[PDB]
Amino acid sequence: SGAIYVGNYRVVNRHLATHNDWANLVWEDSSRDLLVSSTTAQGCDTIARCDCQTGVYYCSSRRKHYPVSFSKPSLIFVEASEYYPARYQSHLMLAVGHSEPGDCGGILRCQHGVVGIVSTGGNGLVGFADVRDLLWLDE
Ligand SMILES: NC(=O)[C@H]1CCCN(C(=O)C(F)(F)c2cnsc2Cl)C1
Ligand SMILES: [Zn+2]
Repeated sequence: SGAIYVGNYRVVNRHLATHNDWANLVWEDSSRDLLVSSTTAQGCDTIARCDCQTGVYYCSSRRKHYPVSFSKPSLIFVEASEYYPARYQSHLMLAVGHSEPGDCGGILRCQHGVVGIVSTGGNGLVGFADVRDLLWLDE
């Protein structure tokens, strides 16, 4: 679990969105596993606007943060799950690091701010849904 709170927006994994997120929907994209909903309170998270390929992510299944080197956002084949059929997920960044299903939503950050959230994993890999291209989160 986990979300990004920036301005009047809440960014979560689309497969973990609640009834309230869908009732306050701003934008969603199944191909990216992202959903954004509106909030009444102001969020103070900062979104990175950079091309960093290193950062630190939070791993809830270890209660620890880990440093990572990750690939540029790209289209990656993801196996079928109870939430989606087998498909290419876009804007996904892979890295070597521990992750379990409940780790989805953990933030990846670089020195410039929030880069994305955990969205896939397995066998010593961790994949992050990028949010740096969503310029409207601030403007
Ligand atoms: N973005 C997706 O399609 C997710 C949906 C939930 C299931 N997906 C996963 O990768 C996983 F949860 F099974 C997993 C396994 N080990 S670490 C993680 Cl994260 C794909
Ligand atoms: Zn950066």
